[PDB]
Amino acid sequence: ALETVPKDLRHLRACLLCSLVKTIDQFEYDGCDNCDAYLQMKGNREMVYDCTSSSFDGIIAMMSPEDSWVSKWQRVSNFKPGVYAVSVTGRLPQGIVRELKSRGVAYKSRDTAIKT
Amino acid sequence: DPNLWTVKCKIGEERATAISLMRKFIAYQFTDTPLQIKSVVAPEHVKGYIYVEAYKQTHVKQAIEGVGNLRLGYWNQQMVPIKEMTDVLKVVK
Amino acid sequence: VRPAVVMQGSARNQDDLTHKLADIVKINNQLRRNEQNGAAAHVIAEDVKL
Ligand SMILES: [Zn+2]
Repeated sequence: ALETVPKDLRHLRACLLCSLVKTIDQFEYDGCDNCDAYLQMKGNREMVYDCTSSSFDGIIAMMSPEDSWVSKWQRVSNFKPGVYAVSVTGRLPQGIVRELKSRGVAYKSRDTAIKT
Repeated sequence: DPNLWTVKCKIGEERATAISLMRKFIAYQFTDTPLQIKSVVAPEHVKGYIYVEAYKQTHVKQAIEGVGNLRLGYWNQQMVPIKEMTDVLKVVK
Repeated sequence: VRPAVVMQGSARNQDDLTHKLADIVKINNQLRRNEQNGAAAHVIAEDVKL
């Protein structure tokens, strides 16, 4: 969906749960295309800031997750087409991790960077 | 599984070029000339080219046709060695 | 062996060997940083070729 594509290069953020990359304004207007059913950040800039990070490294433009090795490596093959980060710095708040777990949504860190 | 190919890109325009390529794919996805590439990666510190995942180089050429930033990458794309294929997504810190 | 003589004006002109060693040191430093930090080794390859 075109609405999913980042509208510009300013104030990009990456979802800490799925690594989808969009602008802060796009997260506010539409939420996360993948996680918004669970995170419900649409209409709440603070929730967007809680679930997304401005510190990320690299991006991956994933269009056909069902026919890509990259999507398997990145564990995004079940998500919607969109722009994703290679690595995301940060962690979801403990409360959000706990609620996800209580709702059957497991959280695996999207920080893939080799640290030292 | 498809392969990855390097494509020369205007330096500093890699992210913008990837975004243009997704907009192009989305525009053409319901046409009779869809893009057959599988992904594009612009690593954080790579300068002057992008990586495109596709099964065929010809699919890469067809996808990147008309993309000004890739005009110098239109005629030749280099295959990423499979043993080095995972290095494309490594982000050391 | 590579005297930097002044041209007709005052700017110090460098020798051809100096310019070549400068290019060598540029790519050498670039490759050294690309091996000091994980650079996917593709750039490392291209760098070694250059
Ligand atoms: Zn998400």
